[PDB]
Amino acid sequence: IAQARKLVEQLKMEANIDRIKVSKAAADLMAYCEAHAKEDPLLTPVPASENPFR
Amino acid sequence: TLSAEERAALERSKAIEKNLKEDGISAAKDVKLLLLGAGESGKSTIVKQMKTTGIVETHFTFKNLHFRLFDVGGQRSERKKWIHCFEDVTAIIFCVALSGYDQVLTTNRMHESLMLFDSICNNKFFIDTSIILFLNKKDLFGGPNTYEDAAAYIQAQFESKNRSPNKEIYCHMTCATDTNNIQVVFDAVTDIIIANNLRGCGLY
Amino acid sequence: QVTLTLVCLAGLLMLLTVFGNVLVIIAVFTSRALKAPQNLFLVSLASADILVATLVIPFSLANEVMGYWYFGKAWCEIYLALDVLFCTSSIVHLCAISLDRYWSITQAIEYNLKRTPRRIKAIIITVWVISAVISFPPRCEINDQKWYVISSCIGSFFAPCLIMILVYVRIYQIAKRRTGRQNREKRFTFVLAVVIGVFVVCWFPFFFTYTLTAVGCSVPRTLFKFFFWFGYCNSSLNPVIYTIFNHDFRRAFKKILC
Amino acid sequence: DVQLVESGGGLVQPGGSRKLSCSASGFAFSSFGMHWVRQAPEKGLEWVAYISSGSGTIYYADTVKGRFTISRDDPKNTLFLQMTSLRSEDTAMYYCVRSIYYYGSSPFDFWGQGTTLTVSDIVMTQATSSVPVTPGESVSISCRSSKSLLHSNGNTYLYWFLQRPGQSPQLLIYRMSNLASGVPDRFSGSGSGTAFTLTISRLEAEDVGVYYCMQHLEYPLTFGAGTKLELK
Amino acid sequence: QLRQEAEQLKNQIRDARKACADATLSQITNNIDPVGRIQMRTRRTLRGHLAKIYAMHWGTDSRLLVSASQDGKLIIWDSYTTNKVHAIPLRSSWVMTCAYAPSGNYVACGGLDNICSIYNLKTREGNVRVSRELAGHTGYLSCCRFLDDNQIVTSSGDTTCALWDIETGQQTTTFTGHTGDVMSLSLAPDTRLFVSGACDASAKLWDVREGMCRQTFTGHESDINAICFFPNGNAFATGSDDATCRLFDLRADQELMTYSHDNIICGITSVSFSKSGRLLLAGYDDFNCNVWDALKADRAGVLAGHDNRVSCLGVTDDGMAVATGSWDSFLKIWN
Ligand SMILES: c1ccc2c(Nc3ccncc3)cncc2c1
Repeated sequence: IAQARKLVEQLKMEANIDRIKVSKAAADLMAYCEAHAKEDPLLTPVPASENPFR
Repeated sequence: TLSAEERAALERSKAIEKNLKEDGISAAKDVKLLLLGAGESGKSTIVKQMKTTGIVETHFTFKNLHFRLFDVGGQRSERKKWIHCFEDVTAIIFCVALSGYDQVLTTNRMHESLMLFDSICNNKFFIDTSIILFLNKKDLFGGPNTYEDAAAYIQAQFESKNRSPNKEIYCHMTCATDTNNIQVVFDAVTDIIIANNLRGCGLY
Repeated sequence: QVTLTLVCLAGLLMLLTVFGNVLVIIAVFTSRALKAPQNLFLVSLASADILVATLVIPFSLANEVMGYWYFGKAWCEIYLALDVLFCTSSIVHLCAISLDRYWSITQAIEYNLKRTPRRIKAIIITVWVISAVISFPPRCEINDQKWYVISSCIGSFFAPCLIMILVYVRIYQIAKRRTGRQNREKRFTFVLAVVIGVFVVCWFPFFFTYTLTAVGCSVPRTLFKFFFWFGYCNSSLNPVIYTIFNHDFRRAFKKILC
Repeated sequence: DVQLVESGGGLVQPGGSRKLSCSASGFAFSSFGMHWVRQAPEKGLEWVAYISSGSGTIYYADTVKGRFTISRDDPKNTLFLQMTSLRSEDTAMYYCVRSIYYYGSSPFDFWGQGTTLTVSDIVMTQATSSVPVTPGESVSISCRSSKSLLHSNGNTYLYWFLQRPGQSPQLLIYRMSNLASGVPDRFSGSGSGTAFTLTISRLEAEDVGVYYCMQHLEYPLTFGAGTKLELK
Repeated sequence: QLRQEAEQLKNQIRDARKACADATLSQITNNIDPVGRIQMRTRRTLRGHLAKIYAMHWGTDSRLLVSASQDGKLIIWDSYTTNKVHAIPLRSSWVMTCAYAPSGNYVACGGLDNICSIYNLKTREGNVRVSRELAGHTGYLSCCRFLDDNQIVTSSGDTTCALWDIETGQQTTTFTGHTGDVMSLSLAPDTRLFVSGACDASAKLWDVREGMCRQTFTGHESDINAICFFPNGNAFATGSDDATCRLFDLRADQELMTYSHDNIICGITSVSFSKSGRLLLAGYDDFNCNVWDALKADRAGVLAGHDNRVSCLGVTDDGMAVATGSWDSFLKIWN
């Protein structure tokens, strides 16, 4: 009885989203990835110095 | 070349290696069993003969064996997600009630128990862990339609669900008013250990 | 020439041991599910046979081509003693593994409670001690006496071989009584046949001659060296016979190699 | 509550022997390394002995090695120091110290009371033995090491201890960058691999006891001379 | 009639989602050069456990990591030197989660006890002690994370997410808007909001302050087994039981691009991003792990050194190493 009411209320709540463009999201992800790419040791291997694992 | 502090830290880390190794050694002599079945199909009475809200670890001993019987009845979730958690179990005690074809719980309880037994016996994790069927509650149980022949047919129907040559199902029949359900489990576990040691020898 | 080729063959044998047993050593320790207290036996056995190769197979090659040793008898005495020690360690390790398997099939629960790495290490220590105590006490001709030879033959091969035969016959009959059925029957009878037969064909001809020439004049012409090298071939084949039929060992071997 | 209490508070004839037993109840005794720290009628502080968590790692001060033997038992949570061949210089009041060694742990957390008794090696110095300073003013205490105390692992095994007048000392700073549990935030230490300095901002009338510095690179542990603070 | 209204709402929300799907993250990043093949070697192996391990979590210092096994043990490994700081013995062995608090003082664990035992690591007594035991769940407790030194978030097999409170032990909030089970959750760098997985092939965006799911993502197929935000907390890569890692968006409210390879048909059990976010390491039900370029959707170096299913992995806070733990009871540090 009330389960359907809760579900439709939740759907109504989820429907109201600003919903930015997917292109802007991709641009933001690329910008974050490239801006912090220099600081990533997984992405760019570091020498024996500044690498605590040896 | 380790410092005075890091040498003591390594000494501590190596001293809690020994404690962990001893804990693991002392937790391998015992034998683990996983208790499963239909909805209250003789589970409670059998557990009583052997001796929160999730597992119930009955912790008993018999003839120097240490049985750790894990009862999973409080788990209302899917069995798939936590069934691999019991992969390294010695045997699964499958409790089934003979007075189940009369009841319906659409499909009768016998059909549901049989299908669930098939699903458990054909799980990829339990392809080598044996099943101990307890055909309990046989007093209310009563081709030929006599007690013994129908009971043997039910035993055969349950036992036919395995399809591996290294997996053995042990069956037993009880009135739920006896003290033999520890001896049967002990004998079955001895047979399981014997088979496991045989397959460890390399000769099947 | 004739001699050099022989050495090449022995070298191959060398590599095989130095390969296979090391595989065993890097299969027992690296794997987790395989690390049971019962496996340590095999480890020691593997270790033992590794040693024997790297310690007597070259020197044994130095013999039978030169009239005598290439140095003094002081090294020769310890070389013979160490050869006896390692071969006896291998044979009695096979006997100890067989007894472990017997006590693991019969009276399973009592031994399972008694099966701890402490006890396994104790048995490894005692088999090494018994091999040493029946090894060290007495050209570089093989040890030929009237009393030590018979005792060594009895207590190094004949007793372990008899224990092996009895244990594996008992396990064979237990497995037969306990039993897709025909396939498993053929499988385990084949495994038992391989184990006991390879052990016998590798060692029994040698000890049988060494005890016959001990108290008899029927000395083999030139196949005594062949029996000696089949005795070494047992050490070569040990890291496969006792491990190829174990599923976990097969998985470890395949993962490490391929 | 957590505390360590001592037993053998008695006079000892020169050239004799005794046994000091200390009992601890608050913590898990079996999981702590234990030390012993001497004193004198003078302000001197000096290391004595050490026993590890498993009692398998024993060290001593090289000035007395072979005269004190250390032990401990877990069933009674009691640490023993058997004193043999007592000289005149052995007079002190012996502190018992707990110290657990793991990454991020703070050794020398708690110092129990002590029984007063009556009858290379890294060296640290503290030139400013007396610093008469009024409350409310920042105070600087400097300790100097003879050997570079910055290990290659990135830590600097320096310890700064405070002692209230007539009380057991409590650890103030460990590795000159971390404050012990319960130490006021106003305390702050730092320094290079050779010189060490505290910055006690907002000095109060409670922060008056004498300060000691300790190196911990090597178990031949050496304390530094105290820098008593007065109200002049 | 409410079912029809819900169906209409689903249709309109999916139409709105499609209306904002001009790019698929593969039409973009063509000008971006591909990452070179990442070669990763087992720098350190942590061979202390004795059974399957189901979780591990890095401390804030990126040097200590806590792992839960079926031996019944939590172990706090010193990652840099492979040392065991703490060996916490659990009351009940069946544990399937871990959580190392942002402060190194608190740890959590519990998988089938319905309770997340909270252990205190900095105690005057010097031994690790169970600081709390939170009992409000009726199913297996799949995952738990720490927001602060108290106030943890847990997800359990009873289709609920808790947001416990350590000091009181009571349900501060409850997240009951979930149709299926939940298997793993991930909290943002700013703990204002988190997301939780499912067994109905969905992921929900829970708000910690006010208990509700602001967004739902049902584009996935079979199951969810792990979640992890993109650093900056805008795109959580999801696990999978059908070998299909995907990363959605908190703002676009839709899947960006699926990561799949016809070679491997298995089930992810753990996903964690790299520090910068280029890598999307995922541990498969394929006896190994994998490295996915988070922007080119391509593959990278395969990290295979394990003997059983890889159950957990986490990239350090500073993004130096990526330790993985599998059922072979071996935690391997990868750099
Ligand atoms: C007992 C056991 C081994 C012996 C031996 N060891 C080898 C080595 C290679 N082949 C055959 C026998 C040599 N001599 C006497 C022995 C007595």
